[PDB]
Amino acid sequence: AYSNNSIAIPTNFTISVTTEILPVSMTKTSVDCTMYICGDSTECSNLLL
Amino acid sequence: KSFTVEKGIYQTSNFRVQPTDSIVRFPNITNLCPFGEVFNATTFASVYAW
Ligand SMILES: *[C@@H]1O[C@H](CO)[C@@H](O)[C@H](O)[C@H]1NC(C)=O
Ligand SMILES: *[C@@H]1O[C@H](CO)[C@@H](O)[C@H](O)[C@H]1NC(C)=O
Ligand SMILES: *[C@@H]1O[C@H](CO)[C@@H](O)[C@H](O)[C@H]1NC(C)=O
Repeated sequence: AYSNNSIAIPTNFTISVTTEILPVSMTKTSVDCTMYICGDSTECSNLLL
Repeated sequence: KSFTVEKGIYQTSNFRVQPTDSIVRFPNITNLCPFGEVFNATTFASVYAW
């Protein structure tokens, strides 16, 4: 309800508490180069070389 | 893959426990297949009636 001589002033107030969730980190992982590809095989490790 | 390593903690792999024994386990069959009897037959077959 806009007017050029009218204003609205709040009388009361409410105190509200909100929640915000933010990821910070993820799991750390390691991979074995040889045991994933040529697991326990001298021939396959030689080929992978 | 370097002759010098810096300070820190490094993930190693394959701590070189290389096997040194080889074993074989086979069933108890001992008689030999009759390849000589199969190959020694007087007549084998016709190709259309193999
Ligand atoms: C704007 O204010 C004037 C007085 O200065 C008034 O006459 C006019 O009606 C007002 N405009 C509206 C849309 O009410
Ligand atoms: C503001 O709201 C509270 C909660 O309803 C009420 O107790 C209080 O009287 C209100 N204040 C005014 C000035 O209206
Ligand atoms: C076929 O069998 C007979 C008797 O068992 C033997 O005398 C002959 O030498 C055999 N043939 C061949 C090619 O071994």
